[PDB]
Amino acid sequence: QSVLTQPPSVSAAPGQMVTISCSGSSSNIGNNYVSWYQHLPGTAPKLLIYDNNKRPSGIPDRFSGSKSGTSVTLGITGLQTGDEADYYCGTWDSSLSAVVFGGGTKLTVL
Amino acid sequence: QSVLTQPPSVSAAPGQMVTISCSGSSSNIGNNYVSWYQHLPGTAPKLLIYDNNKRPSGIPDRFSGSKSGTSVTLGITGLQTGDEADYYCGTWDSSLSAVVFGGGTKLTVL
Amino acid sequence: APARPITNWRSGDVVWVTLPSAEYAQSQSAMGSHPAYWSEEATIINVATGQRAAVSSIKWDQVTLNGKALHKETHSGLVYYQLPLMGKINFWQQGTTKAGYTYNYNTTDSDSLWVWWDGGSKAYLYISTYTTMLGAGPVNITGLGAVGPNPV
Amino acid sequence: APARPITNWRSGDVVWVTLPSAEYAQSQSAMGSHPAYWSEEATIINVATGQRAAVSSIKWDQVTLNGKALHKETHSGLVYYQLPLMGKINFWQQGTTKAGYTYNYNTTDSDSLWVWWDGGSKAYLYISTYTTMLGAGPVNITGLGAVGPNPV
Amino acid sequence: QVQLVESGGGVVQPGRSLRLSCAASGFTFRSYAIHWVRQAPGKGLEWVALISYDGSNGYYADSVKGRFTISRDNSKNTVYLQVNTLRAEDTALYYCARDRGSIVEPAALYIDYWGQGTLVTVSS
Amino acid sequence: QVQLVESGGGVVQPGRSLRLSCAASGFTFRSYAIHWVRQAPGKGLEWVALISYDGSNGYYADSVKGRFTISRDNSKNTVYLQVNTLRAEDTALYYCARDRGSIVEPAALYIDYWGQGTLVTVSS
Repeated sequence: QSVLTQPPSVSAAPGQMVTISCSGSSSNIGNNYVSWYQHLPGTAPKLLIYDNNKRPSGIPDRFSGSKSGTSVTLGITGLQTGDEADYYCGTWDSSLSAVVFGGGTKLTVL
Repeated sequence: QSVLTQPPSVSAAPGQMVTISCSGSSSNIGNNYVSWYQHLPGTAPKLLIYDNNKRPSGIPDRFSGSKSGTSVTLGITGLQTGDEADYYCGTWDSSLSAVVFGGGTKLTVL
Repeated sequence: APARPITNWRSGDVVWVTLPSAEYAQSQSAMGSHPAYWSEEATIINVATGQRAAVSSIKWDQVTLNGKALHKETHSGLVYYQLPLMGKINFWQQGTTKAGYTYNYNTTDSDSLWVWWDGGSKAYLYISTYTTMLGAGPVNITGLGAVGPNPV
Repeated sequence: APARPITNWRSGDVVWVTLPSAEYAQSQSAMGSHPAYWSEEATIINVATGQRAAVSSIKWDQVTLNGKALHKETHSGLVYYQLPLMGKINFWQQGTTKAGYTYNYNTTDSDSLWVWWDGGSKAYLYISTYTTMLGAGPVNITGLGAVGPNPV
Repeated sequence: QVQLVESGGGVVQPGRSLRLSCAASGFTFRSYAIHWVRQAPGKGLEWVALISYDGSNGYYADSVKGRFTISRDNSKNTVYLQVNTLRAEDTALYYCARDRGSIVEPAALYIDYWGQGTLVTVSS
Repeated sequence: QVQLVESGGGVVQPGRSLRLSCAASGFTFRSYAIHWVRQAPGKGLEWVALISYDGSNGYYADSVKGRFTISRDNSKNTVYLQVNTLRAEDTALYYCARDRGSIVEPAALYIDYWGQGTLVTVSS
């Protein structure tokens, strides 16, 4: 029910490519910047994409993100079993004056 | 009753100096620029001071103006019989969204 | 011995603009009918190489940016020329701490230098401006900018 | 053969800043607790004479403006230095049209360059900003300004 | 000969309307904002109305609001000042003048040239 | 060891209030804006609150407004999250994290490091 909508889940074979969409209005993703968060189970969530196109130090280069209009998309190259977690968007809603996070997408491998 | 207040009249001997005060709030004379006008009887009023410190081409150098805070003052050097007219302030009132002119000061020589 | 002519411009070059007795225009068609400051006897200076010339004394049919002609917006029958800049054009009253802010002060869009040319010896310098914060003119105005990319 | 040292600054000189991996600061006490962009490996360039040096490699106790030391605001025990400018400091994201606007974008007050110095080899370049319109960092940022008068 | 002349004066029955035509010659109409200004007998100046360069925005005064209307016809190079229900206080020499200033918060007015004025003499 | 730890979890009777203390070590407190974030079991992330660097600004979420309160004590380098009248929906692992971003119209968030989280288990 979040402002930023995400697919519930996605899957692919090991070593393959997945992409997670993330939409929103201009007040949050059209005007403000967005970020992505990985939540591996049993540990604290991490920052892998910031500024809609950049990654913090230590995040593997296989992760990427890009914004097209009032929508952003996560990109993961070379799927691995270890990189199976929950991914969320993150941005500020100027109209709502609050931080809105992504609904949630679960990476799986089969 | 104008927002920009002025002395009703002033006088001096020929060749002397006079000054006409002009007050106002920040909304008109503190924020916006003010200007001065000379109305010789029987003719159209003229522009002698603009931008609070400058004169249009053809206006004699004896006229001067300067803004001190939310107030401006006209300065006349070398009073003459010919330079006897009505002098008015002129500025924009941002709060009032209208052009407010000076109340009016009448130069005389005696 | 001669340096690069002011007719040649490259992206990232610093341009230095003086607008003696500059006045205020309610709207400039080159900037999409927006306020601007214009002067008749303006002077343009390139800071990096030091070259300078009066705007009315240079022919805009020959000026080039990165080896390409400037984008010309023939608006209302008047031929203008575009010198793009990376970022906003910074201008201020000459000899004073008083400073001017362009029309797109809140936005991210960069600014540009527009010039009207008659093809003879009359050129008008146009700089982006929001209001009469420096005066309705004639008031001396000095500006500064850095050249941007060619139009796409 | 050597040109004017970058430690010497005169009013009207054009300064050219580069702020590699610049980040965003919520408030800078040198700018009266206002947002600023700061970089660790920043570089300062004087456009007029072409002199340039990394900000962290400048001994700010020696820099002079018009033969006078810079006004130092010792705020919260941290010594800063002031390089004033005529007008607003124009800064933009490096290599792109992404352009930034300072905090005092609505006023006629001019801007300034602030640098924090430890006295060793760590200096931080601070440029006035309003928000994260170029990003929260680390984001490359390029700037430009023209030096102003000595503090009074 | 740069001129900005005003027509449409004369003795007027109270409570009636007039169109104060303002013909412009010697300068480009669309580059200027035309003001309307009156001086009552035995009184000083009073600013009345204002129109933009293209007529997009029309500005009035507090004492003239409702009873006055500004209009622009750039094709004919003439600005129109529609007075309505003239009172006993507006029997004034309506000057008209051109301005190249601004209106935003730091506004600077340059009302350069003022016409000779038209005399509205509303009376019996 | 830069850490931002959270204390004040445990089983809580419904309709009661707790103070989620957040001790910060390894970094300057006054240079960061601390967030509060919870993940309900079998659900995703939800941003809760936000405080400025000097405690001047306190930002809440729509679902937590009225029932939640943010506070800052820069002397102790600890940010305080005062929960009030815990419901059945906030039985979540309250993470806390620091942010060095902005809030104005083009805001960019950098919620760099997230704590391990405190588990509020309001139940009988």
